[PDB]
Amino acid sequence: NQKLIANQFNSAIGKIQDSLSSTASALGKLQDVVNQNAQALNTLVKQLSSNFGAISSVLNDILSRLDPPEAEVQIDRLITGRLQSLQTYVTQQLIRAAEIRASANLAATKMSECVLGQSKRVDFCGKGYHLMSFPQSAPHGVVFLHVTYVPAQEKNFTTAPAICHDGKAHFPREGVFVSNGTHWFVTQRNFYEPQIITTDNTFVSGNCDVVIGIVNNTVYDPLQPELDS
Amino acid sequence: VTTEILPVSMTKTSVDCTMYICGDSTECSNLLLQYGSFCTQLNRALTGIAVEQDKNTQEVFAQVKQIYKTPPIKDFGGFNFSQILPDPSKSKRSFIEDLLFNKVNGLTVLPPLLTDEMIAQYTSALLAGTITSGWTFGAGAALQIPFAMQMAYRFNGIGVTQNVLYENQKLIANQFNSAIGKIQDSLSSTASALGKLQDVVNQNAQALNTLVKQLSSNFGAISSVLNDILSRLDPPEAEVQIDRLITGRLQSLQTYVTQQLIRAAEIRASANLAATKMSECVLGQSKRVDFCGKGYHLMSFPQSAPHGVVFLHV
Amino acid sequence: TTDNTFVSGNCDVVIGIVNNTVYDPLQPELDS
Amino acid sequence: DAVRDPQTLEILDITPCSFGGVSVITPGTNTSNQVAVLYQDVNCTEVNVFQTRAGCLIGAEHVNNSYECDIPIGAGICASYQTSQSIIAYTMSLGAENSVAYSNNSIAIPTNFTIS
Ligand SMILES: *[C@@H]1O[C@H](CO)[C@@H](O[C@@H]2O[C@H](CO)[C@@H](O)[C@H](O)[C@H]2NC(C)=O)[C@H](O)[C@H]1NC(C)=O
Ligand SMILES: *[C@@H]1O[C@H](CO)[C@@H](O[C@@H]2O[C@H](CO)[C@@H](O)[C@H](O)[C@H]2NC(C)=O)[C@H](O)[C@H]1NC(C)=O
Ligand SMILES: *[C@@H]1O[C@H](CO)[C@@H](O[C@@H]2O[C@H](CO)[C@@H](O)[C@H](O)[C@H]2NC(C)=O)[C@H](O)[C@H]1NC(C)=O
Ligand SMILES: *[C@@H]1O[C@H](CO)[C@@H](O[C@@H]2O[C@H](CO)[C@@H](O)[C@H](O)[C@H]2NC(C)=O)[C@H](O)[C@H]1NC(C)=O
Ligand SMILES: *[C@@H]1O[C@H](CO)[C@@H](O)[C@H](O)[C@H]1NC(C)=O
Ligand SMILES: *[C@@H]1O[C@H](CO)[C@@H](O)[C@H](O)[C@H]1NC(C)=O
Ligand SMILES: *[C@@H]1O[C@H](CO)[C@@H](O)[C@H](O)[C@H]1NC(C)=O
Ligand SMILES: *[C@@H]1O[C@H](CO)[C@@H](O)[C@H](O)[C@H]1NC(C)=O
Ligand SMILES: *[C@@H]1O[C@H](CO)[C@@H](O)[C@H](O)[C@H]1NC(C)=O
Ligand SMILES: *[C@@H]1O[C@H](CO)[C@@H](O)[C@H](O)[C@H]1NC(C)=O
Ligand SMILES: *[C@@H]1O[C@H](CO)[C@@H](O)[C@H](O)[C@H]1NC(C)=O
Ligand SMILES: *[C@@H]1O[C@H](CO)[C@@H](O)[C@H](O)[C@H]1NC(C)=O
Repeated sequence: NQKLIANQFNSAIGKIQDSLSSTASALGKLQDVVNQNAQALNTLVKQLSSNFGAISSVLNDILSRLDPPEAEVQIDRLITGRLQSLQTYVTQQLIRAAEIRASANLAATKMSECVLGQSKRVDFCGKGYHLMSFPQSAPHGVVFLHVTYVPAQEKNFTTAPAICHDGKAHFPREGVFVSNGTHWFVTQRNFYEPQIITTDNTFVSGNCDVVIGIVNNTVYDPLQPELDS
Repeated sequence: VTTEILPVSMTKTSVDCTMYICGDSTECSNLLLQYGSFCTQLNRALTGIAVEQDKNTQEVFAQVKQIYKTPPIKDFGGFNFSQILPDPSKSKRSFIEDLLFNKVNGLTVLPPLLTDEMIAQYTSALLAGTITSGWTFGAGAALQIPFAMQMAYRFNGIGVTQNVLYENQKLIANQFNSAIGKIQDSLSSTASALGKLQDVVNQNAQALNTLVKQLSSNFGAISSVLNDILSRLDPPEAEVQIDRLITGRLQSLQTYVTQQLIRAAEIRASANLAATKMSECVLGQSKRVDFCGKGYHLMSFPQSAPHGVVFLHV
Repeated sequence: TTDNTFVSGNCDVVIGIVNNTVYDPLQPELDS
Repeated sequence: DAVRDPQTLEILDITPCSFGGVSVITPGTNTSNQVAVLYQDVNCTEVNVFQTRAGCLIGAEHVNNSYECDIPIGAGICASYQTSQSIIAYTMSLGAENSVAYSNNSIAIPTNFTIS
């Protein structure tokens, strides 16, 4: 399916372009960080206009109006208010920064395990089975494009844990025994592609009397025709 | 089967600073406004957290696209899941879930988007999937597979050949069923098992109780009661005593909000871990050591819990 | 050899496939 | 918490006078200028009226049909703009109902796939 896979991939890239394109909501997560920081700064500056119990929020109006015995008191009122505002701001920045600290650690982990190798972690690189990913540069952050394998059409098959042959129990080395209602095959779980059940696919361990759900079939030995010929 | 318990969310509290500091007082409000927009800043900080608490719940439990029902025939090859599956005769919660739930001024508390009933519904879908369609429903569409066949893959994934399961299927099913009974008895009369969820609830309650109790403090004022100041002193003196209470009460709110933001940050991280665990422990099998308890991980099942999630690791 | 590789599909559908000889350890044994 | 009345010797409990935040529930102004108002944590007797756990919702109609959540109110309730069009309130759905055809000898195996 190389031709099909390449075509599906190329289409998928065009789809993300259109999704990211005119609609900015896709990047709301980056926009939120920028907006929250801007609001914290705007609040801090606006607080300079507050009196905090003082006769005036303007330091120059206090200095040119009151003699030191009174001016100092009004100034202390503004110092306390403005200092508390800075302390609140810095604390808020430290906490928000802690969230970013954690997000950056996760983003770095994702690049190392999603881009510089393939993780087998579920929902780590989006939905589906992870194959590959590519990073993209982004304002104040990182954007990851996750390329995953997702099953589509499925078919209804009969199954069994083992095949009973000469009284011996044959189990798949890898995969599942399946039936189309007339004949038994063995195939890989993540992509139906039925194989003839042979001694080179299965292994023998235990017997037909101990396997629940075991069925009667014929296991093929590729060697016998060769010995006979 | 061992039990791992993680918190997911906090109580969605909200505080009206006017009612808290200057309840029913025009003169106090006029003074409170001289301090700028501190209330707006604090209200936004708490509102943002209340929103994040639903974000945390959503990330941990809403991990399916469809709600999958259990089969009408509970035949899983000898494996008895009746204690973790929801009881249809009841809120449709499991026997174990009921046992877990049974062990845990101008201010208000907002409801969650997802109530215990909605969490139980997500949990039901997750178990129905885990038991009858393996991990395929996590990756994408839910594809049916016999339970015993699913276990064969789970055992192969830890270095144990599939034939071992079948030779010992009766033994394994019996050990599993016993293990489920053991966790029921462990969780049962003793509440210490859920101390991690109880601690979150207790710490939040203490923060709220402290904030309210501080209203009775003078903070250098002649009286902690705003009405006693207003009816006793003329404005030239009353305003000073009011400012003393505003400063004290405002500092108390600032301390409270900061404390809530830091505690919420811990919960933020715990919710991320809990969500990671469900995705890698329930919707697939991780090979990570000590991730899903001790031993080699095969499977796990989530359970609904008050303010959090309980994972049963097999 | 046939013990290292597996057969699936054919030479007309594989891009970049090359011509070589795959060894079968069984044939010398049948002949001997 | 409660007071024993000086004349009747009866006891009456003290509740606060109802209060709560006021939220405006709206579709974007790009498609509609119709809004509903939610009075949080209060009774409709104190404030197309729907009384719910989260408060009193005035403006939107309540319906029996559940839908996937669009814009959440809380306590199991979400709102949306639907058929001509108006704001409605409903118990949220968590997704379409489905099931697994769990026969003890049946397996589903993918035959095709896509790369997304
Ligand atoms: C089930 O699989 C068997 C085995 O491949 C199918 O049987 C073959 O059918 C083709 C087409 O008629 C014949 O040319 C082959 O000779 C048959 N093989 C054998 C061993 O008889 C069978 O048709 C399949 N049935 C279904 C419903 O798919
Ligand atoms: C596979 O076929 C054999 C027969 O060739 C089955 O063996 C018989 O099983 C019945 C019970 O159903 C016994 O009463 C007979 O005495 C058995 N015959 C012999 C020679 O032992 C075997 O059970 C079948 N297995 C499966 C999975 O179908
Ligand atoms: C699954 O386990 C439960 C117990 O945890 C079984 O319920 C008991 O069933 C017996 C009859 O066999 C009754 O006498 C008990 O009173 C039941 N206990 C309770 C608490 O109801 C249940 O039958 C088992 N189901 C299967 C299929 O094994
Ligand atoms: C391997 O060698 C065979 C010849 O033994 C190649 O088959 C020929 O390919 C050419 C095209 O290059 C055709 O024009 C001939 O008609 C083919 N001959 C036969 C008998 O079919 C084959 O293409 C070679 N494959 C590779 C990968 O080199
Ligand atoms: C498989 O077939 C059964 C009937 O035998 C049907 O009920 C089930 O829905 C089918 N599975 C799928 C995925 O369609
Ligand atoms: C499936 O269940 C039926 C009972 O309805 C039983 O007779 C049959 O042997 C079971 N098959 C397997 C593989 O468990
Ligand atoms: C490599 O590219 C050349 C074109 O320059 C092409 O002829 C050749 O078949 C390609 N080989 C493979 C394996 O893609
Ligand atoms: C007070 O007097 C009224 C009659 O005027 C009587 O009904 C009521 O019970 C009395 N209350 C008490 C406590 O005696
Ligand atoms: C928003 O308004 C524009 C016209 O200004 C319209 O083209 C677009 O479809 C509207 N968006 C939605 C979701 O209706
Ligand atoms: C609202 O008030 C009515 C009485 O007028 C009462 O019956 C009802 O239960 C109250 N509902 C709520 C949510 O308080
Ligand atoms: C739901 O349907 C019932 C009748 O079955 C009706 O009495 C009730 O008023 C309906 N509720 C709504 C919101 O339409
Ligand atoms: C898978 O489906 C696509 C259509 O979406 C089709 O073009 C492709 O050939 C199919 N592949 C297989 C193996 O069926």
